[PDB]
Amino acid sequence: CLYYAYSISLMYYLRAKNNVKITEDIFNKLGLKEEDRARLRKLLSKDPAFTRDEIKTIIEPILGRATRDLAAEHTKVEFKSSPHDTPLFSSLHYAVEFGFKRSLQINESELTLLIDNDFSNPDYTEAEIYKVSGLLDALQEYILTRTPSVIEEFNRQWENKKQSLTEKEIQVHQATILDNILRKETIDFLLAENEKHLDEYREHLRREFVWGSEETLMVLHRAIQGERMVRNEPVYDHEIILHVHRNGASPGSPEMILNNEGNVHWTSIIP
Amino acid sequence: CLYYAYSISLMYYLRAKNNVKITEDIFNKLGLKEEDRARLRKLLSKDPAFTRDEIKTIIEPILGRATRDLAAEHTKVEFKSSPHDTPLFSSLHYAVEFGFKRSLQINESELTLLIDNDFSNPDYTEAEIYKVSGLLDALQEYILTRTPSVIEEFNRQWENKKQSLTEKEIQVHQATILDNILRKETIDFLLAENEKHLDEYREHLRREFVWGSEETLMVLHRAIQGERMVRNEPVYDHEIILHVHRNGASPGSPEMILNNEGNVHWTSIIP
Ligand SMILES: [Pt+2]
Ligand SMILES: [Pt+2]
Ligand SMILES: [Pt+2]
Ligand SMILES: [Pt+2]
Ligand SMILES: [Pt+2]
Ligand SMILES: [Pt+2]
Ligand SMILES: [Pt+2]
Ligand SMILES: [Pt+2]
Ligand SMILES: [Pt+2]
Ligand SMILES: [Pt+2]
Repeated sequence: CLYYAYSISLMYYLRAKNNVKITEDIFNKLGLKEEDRARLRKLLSKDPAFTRDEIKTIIEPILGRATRDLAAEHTKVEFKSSPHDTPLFSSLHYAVEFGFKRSLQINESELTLLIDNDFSNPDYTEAEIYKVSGLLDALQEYILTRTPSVIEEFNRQWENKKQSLTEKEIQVHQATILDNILRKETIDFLLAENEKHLDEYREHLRREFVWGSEETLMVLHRAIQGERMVRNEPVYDHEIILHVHRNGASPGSPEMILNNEGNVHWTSIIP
Repeated sequence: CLYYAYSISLMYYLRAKNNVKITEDIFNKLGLKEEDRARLRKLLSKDPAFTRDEIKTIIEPILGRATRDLAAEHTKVEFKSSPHDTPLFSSLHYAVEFGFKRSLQINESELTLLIDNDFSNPDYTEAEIYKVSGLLDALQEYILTRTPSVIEEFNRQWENKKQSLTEKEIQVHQATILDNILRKETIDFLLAENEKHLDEYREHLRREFVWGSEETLMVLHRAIQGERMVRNEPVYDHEIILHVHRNGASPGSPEMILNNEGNVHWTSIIP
């Protein structure tokens, strides 16, 4: 139950700092309407311990939605900033590399023998991008109608590369060249049509059935702290030490604490 | 290079999970003094790899020695729990079965013709127990002077089980009776004098010239996870998915990775 627990824990940190500047700045990052910013600041006074009623009627409806949207949207911007580092890349790429292996051999090409991929690796099996509605079907379509050009592009690139000839150090190079090509297929698929599939993923993560992962938590908390990299250098807006606990275990002193119960139950814990 | 690589892999796993108690439990299994537990604790911070200086002045001296010791003592513990299952049994028994063929021939007994053993079988020729200092010498002595009693014991058991006359099924039954006797010889020789030769193997495994086998790897990892069978039921203390890569190849998601380069060089791999 991540965004709820994040929200609750974020309210304890605000009421604890008693600063309208940090409070207002973070309200801004969540883009909250001033009507809602009033309901929350009422809670920031009267310190003791938030009621079940303050949570169900004030914190959950306002900061639940807003933190999920901030996590969603900030997933997108991290991807655009440096896409090969993101989980979404390597998850989607693992699928693109598996579809192309199947479509390459269907197209009677020797390039299939360069992909070792069974689409069963547990690191990728449950990636949320695979549950985006219609996405994988559009991925199959994309892999089919793009495979002739891919083979073309591999042939082109291979012939430029020729120069010993180990007959196993020369399938190194087929593999690497093909991997770079497919890594570009992965990003292009997401960036097509002013980021149609990328926005499709954003909307999926704004859906309420989608469990926030520990992955999305870290995006959220970087968005909340406003962590950036800007020309002049990495700049922050707040430093908020966060600690995750796992099945009660514990790991500077932390200002926000969540307990992660085997990735099923999120609870926040007041420091 | 196994204990070093196991140790490195164990610190990546530790640092990654960030639980004081999982950490402290495993330090307990490794029986480390609080002095050394602290030098490691420093290393499990500022995770956002480890330097060669951290490895060779901190991780290797502390965990290298402790994991070897743990692997060794736990070799002994498994043997005592169920000795015929351990490879130490199967290797020592193959030697004992070969020495007894030689000694029974020397004592001009027809029993030597029931033993099928050239001592050449490669599965057993490289057995670490054979390299234990003095051990095979003590074994010959033991076999030479125990042989009259063994002939004695085979004759006794043979008389008792006589009940017919299949011949094709007479060498069978002599063979089996003798094999059981020799298997008891094998264990006795190790448990004699309060487990003197068994402890001599333990100390051999502790001497740092002894290359960690792949077999010893799995003992250590069962000890680290505190695997046991207890009467309430086989119960664990941790589950730590380990994976071995073999000459770079790959096999749920793994928390420790070692690469085993054809049993000459061990390296760990951050997941
Ligand atoms: Pt939630
Ligand atoms: Pt994390
Ligand atoms: Pt992170
Ligand atoms: Pt973090
Ligand atoms: Pt940067
Ligand atoms: Pt080693
Ligand atoms: Pt192994
Ligand atoms: Pt094993
Ligand atoms: Pt058992
Ligand atoms: Pt294993």
